[PDB]
Amino acid sequence: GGRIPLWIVATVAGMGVIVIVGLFFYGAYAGLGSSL
Amino acid sequence: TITPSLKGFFIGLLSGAVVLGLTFAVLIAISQIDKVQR
Amino acid sequence: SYPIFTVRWVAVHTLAVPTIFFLGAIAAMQFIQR
Amino acid sequence: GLPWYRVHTVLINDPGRLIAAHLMHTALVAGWAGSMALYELATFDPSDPVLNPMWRQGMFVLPFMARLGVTGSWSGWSITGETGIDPGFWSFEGVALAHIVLSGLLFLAACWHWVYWDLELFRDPRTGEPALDLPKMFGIHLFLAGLLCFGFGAFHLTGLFGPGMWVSDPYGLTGSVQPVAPEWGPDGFNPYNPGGVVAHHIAAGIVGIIAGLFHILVRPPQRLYKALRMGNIETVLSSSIAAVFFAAFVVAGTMWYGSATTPIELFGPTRYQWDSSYFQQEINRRVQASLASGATLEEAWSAIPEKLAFYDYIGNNPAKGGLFRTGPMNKGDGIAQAWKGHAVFRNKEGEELFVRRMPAFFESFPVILTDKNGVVKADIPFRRAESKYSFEQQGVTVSFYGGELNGQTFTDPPTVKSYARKAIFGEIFEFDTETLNSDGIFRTSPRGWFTFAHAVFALLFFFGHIWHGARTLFRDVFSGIDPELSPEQVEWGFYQKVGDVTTRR
Amino acid sequence: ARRTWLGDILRPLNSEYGKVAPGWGTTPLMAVFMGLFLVFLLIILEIYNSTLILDGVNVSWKALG
Amino acid sequence: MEPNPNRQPVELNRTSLYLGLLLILVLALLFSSYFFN
Amino acid sequence: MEVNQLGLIATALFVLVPSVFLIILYVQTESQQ
Amino acid sequence: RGWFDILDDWLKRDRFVFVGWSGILLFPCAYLALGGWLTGTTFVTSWYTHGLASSYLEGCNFLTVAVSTPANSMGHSLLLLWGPEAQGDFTRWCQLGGLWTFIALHGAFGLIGFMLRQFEIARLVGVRPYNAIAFSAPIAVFVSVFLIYPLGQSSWFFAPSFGVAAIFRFLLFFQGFHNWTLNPFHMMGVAGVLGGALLCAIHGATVENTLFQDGEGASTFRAFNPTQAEETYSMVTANRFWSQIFGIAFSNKRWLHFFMLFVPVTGLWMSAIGVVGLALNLRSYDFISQEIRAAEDPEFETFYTKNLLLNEGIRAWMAPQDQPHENFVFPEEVLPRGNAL
Amino acid sequence: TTGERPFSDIITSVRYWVIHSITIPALFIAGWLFVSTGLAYDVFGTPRPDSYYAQEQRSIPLVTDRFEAKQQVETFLEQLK
Amino acid sequence: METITYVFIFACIIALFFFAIFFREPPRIT
Amino acid sequence: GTFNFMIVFQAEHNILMHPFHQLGVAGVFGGALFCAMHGSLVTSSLIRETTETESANYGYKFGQEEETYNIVAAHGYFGRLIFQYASFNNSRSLHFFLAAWPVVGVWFTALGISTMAFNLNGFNFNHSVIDAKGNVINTWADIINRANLGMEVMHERNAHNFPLDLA
Amino acid sequence: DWRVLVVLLPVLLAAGWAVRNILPYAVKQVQKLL
Ligand code: CLA
Ligand code: CLA
Ligand code: CLA
Ligand code: CLA
Ligand code: CLA
Ligand SMILES: CC(C)=CCC/C(C)=C/CC/C(C)=C/CC/C(C)=C/CC/C(C)=C/CC/C(C)=C/CC/C(C)=C/CC/C(C)=C/CC/C(C)=C/CC1=CC(=O)C(C)=C(C)C1=O
Ligand SMILES: CC1=C(/C=C/C(C)=C/C=C/C(C)=C/C=C/C=C(C)/C=C/C=C(C)/C=C/C2=C(C)CCCC2(C)C)C(C)(C)CCC1
Ligand SMILES: CC1=C(/C=C/C(C)=C/C=C/C(C)=C/C=C/C=C(C)/C=C/C=C(C)/C=C/C2=C(C)CCCC2(C)C)C(C)(C)CCC1
Ligand SMILES: CC1=C(/C=C/C(C)=C/C=C/C(C)=C/C=C/C=C(C)/C=C/C=C(C)/C=C/C2=C(C)CCCC2(C)C)C(C)(C)CCC1
Ligand code: OEX
Ligand SMILES: [Cl-]
Ligand SMILES: [Cl-]
Ligand SMILES: [Fe+2]
Repeated sequence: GGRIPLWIVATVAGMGVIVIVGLFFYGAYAGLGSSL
Repeated sequence: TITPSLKGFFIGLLSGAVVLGLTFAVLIAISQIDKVQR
Repeated sequence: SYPIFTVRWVAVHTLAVPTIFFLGAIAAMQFIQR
Repeated sequence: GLPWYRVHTVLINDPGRLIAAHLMHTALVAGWAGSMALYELATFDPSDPVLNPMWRQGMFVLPFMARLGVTGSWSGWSITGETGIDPGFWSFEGVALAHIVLSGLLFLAACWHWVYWDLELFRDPRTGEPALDLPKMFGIHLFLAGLLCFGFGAFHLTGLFGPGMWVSDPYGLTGSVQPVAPEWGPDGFNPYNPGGVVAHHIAAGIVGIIAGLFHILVRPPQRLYKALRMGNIETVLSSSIAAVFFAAFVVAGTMWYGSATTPIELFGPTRYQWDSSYFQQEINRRVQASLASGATLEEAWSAIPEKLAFYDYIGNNPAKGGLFRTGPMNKGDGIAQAWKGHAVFRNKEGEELFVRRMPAFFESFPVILTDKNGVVKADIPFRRAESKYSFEQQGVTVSFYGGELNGQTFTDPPTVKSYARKAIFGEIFEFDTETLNSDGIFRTSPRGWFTFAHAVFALLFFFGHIWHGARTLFRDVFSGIDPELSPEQVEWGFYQKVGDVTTRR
Repeated sequence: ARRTWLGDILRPLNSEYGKVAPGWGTTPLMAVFMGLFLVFLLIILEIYNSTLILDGVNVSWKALG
Repeated sequence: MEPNPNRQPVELNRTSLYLGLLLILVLALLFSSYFFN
Repeated sequence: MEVNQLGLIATALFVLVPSVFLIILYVQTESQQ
Repeated sequence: RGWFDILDDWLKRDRFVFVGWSGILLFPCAYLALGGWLTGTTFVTSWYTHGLASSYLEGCNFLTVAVSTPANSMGHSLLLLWGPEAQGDFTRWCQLGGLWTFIALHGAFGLIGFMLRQFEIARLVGVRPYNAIAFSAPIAVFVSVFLIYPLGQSSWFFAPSFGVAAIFRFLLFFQGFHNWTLNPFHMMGVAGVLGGALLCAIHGATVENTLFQDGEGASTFRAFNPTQAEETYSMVTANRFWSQIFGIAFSNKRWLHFFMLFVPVTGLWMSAIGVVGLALNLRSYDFISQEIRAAEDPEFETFYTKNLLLNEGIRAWMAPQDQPHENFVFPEEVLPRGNAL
Repeated sequence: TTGERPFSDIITSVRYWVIHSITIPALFIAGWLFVSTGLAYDVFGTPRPDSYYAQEQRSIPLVTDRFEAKQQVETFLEQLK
Repeated sequence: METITYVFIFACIIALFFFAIFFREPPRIT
Repeated sequence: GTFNFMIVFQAEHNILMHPFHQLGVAGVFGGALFCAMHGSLVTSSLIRETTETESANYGYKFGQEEETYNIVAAHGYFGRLIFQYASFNNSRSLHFFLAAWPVVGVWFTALGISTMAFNLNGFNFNHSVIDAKGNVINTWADIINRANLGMEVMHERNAHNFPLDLA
Repeated sequence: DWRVLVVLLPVLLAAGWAVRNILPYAVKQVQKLL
């Protein structure tokens, strides 16, 4: 009902974006779109 | 006579009808089930 | 005593659902290579 | 006091002075038509409808008089080139005089209505209050509009009782005012069919008579009267403006793309006729037909009417102008005088070579010659040092067939380059540049100027629709919101249905 | 206010301010004509635009010959 | 016949004058070049 | 420069006519109070 | 108490997202114009219409991805999915640029929906509809740029493609081809946009630095109450400041906020007009008096003549790739080029 | 304030995360397979890295006709077969 | 005459500046 | 000359592809939008104090103690045009928002010009996309680059004796 | 073809999993609507 502290949802969620964006940035250097 | 593009016209015409009809069917229903008290 | 399914529910899921689908296809794309 | 931007609101509940202002506007508009026509007549040169038609001369209203059948001057000329005619009273000049007499009679009528504003006619007999029954007025005016739309189609356009309209062939060469029979089938909705214009007005004329009749006899539903504030003359202005901008977009587009009512002999060609080499295809069709039929080059080209070759020239493309380049097209490239002939380039091997034409987009364009296959074989180079396609190196020549230069060949590179530079404009003409002291820069056509104005005006009228529409629906708060609005009506959840206190919780 | 011969004649045409039919009236019918006129404008637009193509409707200058 | 009751006075204050003049003068100075071309 | 000669009448009227309008309405505003 | 009044009741209920009658036009179209863009920028190419790649799937990033316009060969075709060009083949539709018209038309009707929404919520709440009116300026920009411009032109191909870099390309098109910076309607738009940003920051900072001390804390936000009837800053001190710093200042709070509406709305309207001229290539490209002196007098140089050389470079160097359908071939020796570069 | 369930009470709620730790990753995987299987390439007609040009070719398959455009891109595509 | 026209308008704006500041309607309270 | 300056800057620095110029646009479009939004919303909620024949502006007297619009009513409208929580009910946060947004964005665009002075230029994706053979597959960035080139080669056409314009 | 079922399976289970987990509470809401 309010069992998860919200600060927790926010750090996991936040790290979740950080991960996926860093994927998208790693791929600018690898594979399609890298100039190589 | 009855050309391909005229066949297609009626396809588009009749599809727009479905979408509008179905859409307003749904909307009349919900307004009937969930009325405001008053 | 709230409802679960609302107009709101629908708008939210209209955007959320295909947002993740997309984020997964785009993820796969970083590994495509020529 | 009234702010400046609200002075004319004094007419809102004064039907007579409203009629007086409307009469004065009408008087000024008829006045303008008359004066524009007289200025045009004072400046029109009718001696050459081939290379100096009205549309090169900056004529704006002439072509609308010609479009409905006024083609002649009391001076004896007509715009078709016939000399010796006699148009009766309904000459260009007589049309102009009419509109001025009209302007003057309208001006007096306005004086009378401004002074005698307090006509019993305008008073509601029950309450004594100024009151206009707009629903019935709509049906009356609509019914008149249908009679006129009907009669105009039924009599003027047929030639039944009137002159017809301007028609022409697909290449604008033999236009004239002719009666037109209606086209009742599906091809009457083809914009390029003039019989559909006849059918339209007869058919819509009856619909407007019938609907007119409906709108005089049947009262509006209570639901609609309330929703559209039909006691409020500003609702009629809101919807009336919306209609006018709907119609201004349409006449803008048919002018730009072209229809049966924007003929190219009155308004000039379209840009699209240049995009698609429309006149060039047809010219080539004729030179090949002349030739298969055993004509020489000189003969096949000499067989080309100048009027047709003058269409095949970017100077008459309406999309080569500029916003502050003013006046007629003749002020720019000059007054056309003669066709010089069709120019033919051959390299030193004898390949025929083709100057690549300038596109409407480009103020400036390079000189590049190609073979029938698209392979570049010559150009005018910018950097000379590594140049390999110069006219000098390739030995490009120009020979002329038809026109003033027919049968002449030039070989000295500067002259050849000279015609190459004009060749990118299409067909090559000799211009008079002293007479108007022409500055050599392309102007647009009346086709261009009319589209521009009506597309702009229409957009601006969209905002007038929005302003006066808002003012009808929100008249009750024009001066401000209710000073005793309370945060319960505006806070959330207080009412199940927004703005409706009967749904409190 | 000023009476005039022509005013007395036109008098009944400006005589029914505020008169309405009850309730909804002819609105359902109006709506029909509206629906028709729209489809008819679609056809006209799509002919001009060349997404509707009809036999013997050659949408071009060449349709003046 | 009675004098017309719909007449109102018109007002333009001094700030509105200054604003209007500024508008016209700046407009004149933007377009003057295009009029001379 | 070889410039448009109506440029001058155009600019003058562009300036004068709206200006005189504003002035006329201002001065008669002051004459009331 | 009929079915219409029942449905009106349900549409107009107070909920997390109000719906209204306008929601019926707005929401389907706003959602589709947005799904169209996200769909095409992720998966769809520009190869056959443009010779360009334009999706994430193809290797483009967010700056280069775009839903591009149809090939110039389509003219102004509506490109309906079911129409003569794509014949109902969803795959061919995409490849012909059918998503361009989809986005632009549903977008156009969504914008109508939104302006009607502003009308509907303003009537139901009892405010004046000036927000709706102000939104007329966005609409006029949209319709003039994405609809009217290419309708005056040879085809949709020459409207803006929906994409970050693609719109950059469009800005440079208008410099090289239209010399749009010279155009007095763009300049008024520019004055309107910057005038607005200026008004935005200057009015926000003035309020925040003429605040009344209404609470004890260093954070001055806590001490406003949305129902207070008292002005929360001194209009009087703010007036004396700007009078003494700048010479003039506002005295009327209503004129001030109306001016904030007026300035940006007007500038956008002026630029819209200017683009309409450009639909027809009715440019403010040249000053004739300049060209006649420069032709005759090769020592006469101005920034005006300098920038038309730069436009000349832009046109020649970008035309072949930016308009593949014209098969332009400019041999090296014909490209305009200053010394060495 | 309008009777839906507050957002902050949903995403800390245990029943919420019970459903969503399945739905969110199932969707992220669905979208992956859409690319990894090559389907997205075929739904949309998007060229693969090996099918922009044909081996010795350097022309664009630019569409150039309005009513034959379908046929055009199809012809270009058989020139890769 | 072009030069003259441009300078006259500019000059006028500077004089309008002058009156707008020193000859404003003075703001007055409550 | 302003226009000359901004053309040459693009050929030499790809300022459009630079993020700090993108934020300046965001600041300057966003500023104009918020100027119109705030001006229309206050203007929409003026309390009635005048008649139909007068400027509502006369409803405010300089130095009056009361506020001249109803912000609760304005919140109530814009809240519903979007949703309740994307709209302000506190005037101080609202006016500080108006201040901060265009100021910050223009700090960045000024920093962009200041840092492209040391030739740290906008993103370059010229030929970033290639096929399996290794062909270039153009994007819109390459089109931009072509326009940029036309600027490069023409600007100050007589002033360069060597192949690179290094300043 | 077969790739389509691949893609579609996770969405279905996400539906079935959310379906079964929420079913009891979703029924009370429909009853409550009179
Ligand atoms: C007594 C009648 C009369 C006649 C015969 C003419 C005749 C002429 N006028 Mg004049 N004119 C008149 C009155 C008249 N005018 C008045 C009263 C005015 C003042 C407004 C003018 C102002 C005027 C101008 C400003 C100009 C002319 C011009 C012309 C010429 C071209 C007309 C043309 O193209 O119209 C074209 C007209 C139309 C396309 C109108 C169409 C009407 C639209 C579509 C509205 C439809 C709405 C309707 C209510 C809905 C109907 C419902 C339906 C179901 C029935 C022609 C010589 C032109 C000219 O050459 O001047 C020298 C010109 O530029 N006239
Ligand atoms: C729809 C209206 C219309 C149209 C399309 C035309 C079209 C034409 N006229 Mg005609 N004309 C009209 C109305 C019209 N006229 C009117 C009302 C008059 C009386 C004033 C005349 C008087 C007239 C004369 C005396 C002559 C023409 C001529 C011409 C031709 C070339 C004109 C030219 O170079 O324009 C140039 C246009 C421009 C430079 C564009 C000006 C637009 C300005 C900049 C807009 C103002 C902006 C505004 C102040 C911004 C502030 C807004 C913000 C603060 C809110 C062309 C065929 C000429 C011709 O060739 O005749 C043979 C000619 O000599 N016309
Ligand atoms: C048939 C067209 C039509 C008619 C009859 C009206 C009538 C009215 N309008 Mg609307 N309006 C229209 C079109 C129309 N409008 C359009 C197209 C727009 C968008 C531009 C507007 C925008 C508009 C606004 C924003 C406002 C009005 C207001 C009003 C009222 C007072 C106007 C006044 O005193 O002006 C006085 C104007 C002047 C003293 C000088 C104006 C000079 C202008 C700027 C240049 C003149 C151009 C020149 C004369 C040539 C004519 C133009 C050309 C189209 C022919 C009045 C009921 C006002 C209102 O609602 O008050 C309640 C108001 O605030 N209207
Ligand atoms: C409800 C809002 C809405 C609006 C305003 C639009 C508007 C549009 N859509 Mg979009 N669309 C919508 C919802 C909407 N759509 C939805 C919900 C979907 C998802 C299914 C789509 C999916 C979609 C696609 C896939 C495409 C469009 C396209 C279009 C455009 C062309 C439509 C057309 O020609 O209509 C023609 C049809 C009508 C105008 C309907 C008129 C209804 C008539 C009057 C009733 C006839 C009834 C019948 C004859 C009576 C019974 C007969 C008997 C047999 C029983 C247009 C901009 C096309 C586009 O963008 O092209 C680029 C396109 O390809 N739409
Ligand atoms: C000093 C710099 C400067 C400034 C301040 C401006 C200012 C302007 N320019 Mg100019 N420009 C400049 C330099 C500058 N320009 C230069 C140097 C060039 C090179 C020639 C250009 C080239 C140029 C072009 C080519 C055009 C402009 C246009 C404009 C106007 C755009 C108005 C607007 O907001 O449209 C933004 C768009 C809209 C307001 C449309 C509606 C937006 C809707 C509401 C979108 C809603 C979004 C939706 C919610 C979903 C999005 C979500 C998704 C992204 C995640 C504005 C007046 C345009 C113009 O004049 O328009 C008429 C135009 O086409 N400019
Ligand atoms: C010698 C010669 C010839 C010199 C040559 C010099 C030179 C080249 C000149 C060129 C001039 C030139 C032509 C310029 C043209 C400019 C141009 C493009 C014109 C724009 C025209 C136009 C109509 C555009 C349409 C858009 C338009 C309406 C924009 C208006 C912009 C505008 C005026 C915005 C306001 C600017 C601004 C600084 C406002 C100050 C406001 C101010 C006093 C706020 C202070 C303040 C804040 C508060 O918060 C409170 C509370 C109070 C109380 C308060 O007071
Ligand atoms: C009285 C009388 C008479 C006479 C009459 C007359 C003589 C008249 C005249 C009239 C006229 C003679 C008129 C005219 C008109 C004009 C007009 C009214 C105009 C307008 C204009 C405008 C409006 C414009 C605008 C503009 C400009 C200016 C610029 C550009 C843009 C524009 C277009 C906007 C008679 C004997 C018969 C009878 C008895 C009485
Ligand atoms: C009331 C109203 C109105 C008006 C309306 C109207 C005016 C109407 C009209 C209407 C109309 C007037 C209609 C029409 C229609 C038509 C149709 C719909 C037709 C169709 C056709 C077809 C589809 C055909 C087909 C074919 C072909 C083509 C060929 C072969 C054979 C066939 C047969 C198959 C308005 C808007 C103002 C608004 C308000 C209200
Ligand atoms: C087209 C079409 C359609 C439809 C479609 C749609 C409706 C779609 C949807 C779609 C969608 C609905 C999509 C979505 C997507 C999403 C995404 C893709 C997202 C992304 C995001 C991101 C990437 C972000 C990140 C970030 C950053 C960067 C920073 C800030 C923060 C954040 C974290 C946010 C249909 C069926 C009718 C058919 C026809 C066609
Ligand atoms: O001077 Mn002015 O602009 Ca900068 O880079 Mn090097 O330098 Mn010149 O060239 Mn590019
Ligand atoms: Cl330079
Ligand atoms: Cl150097
Ligand atoms: Fe404020």
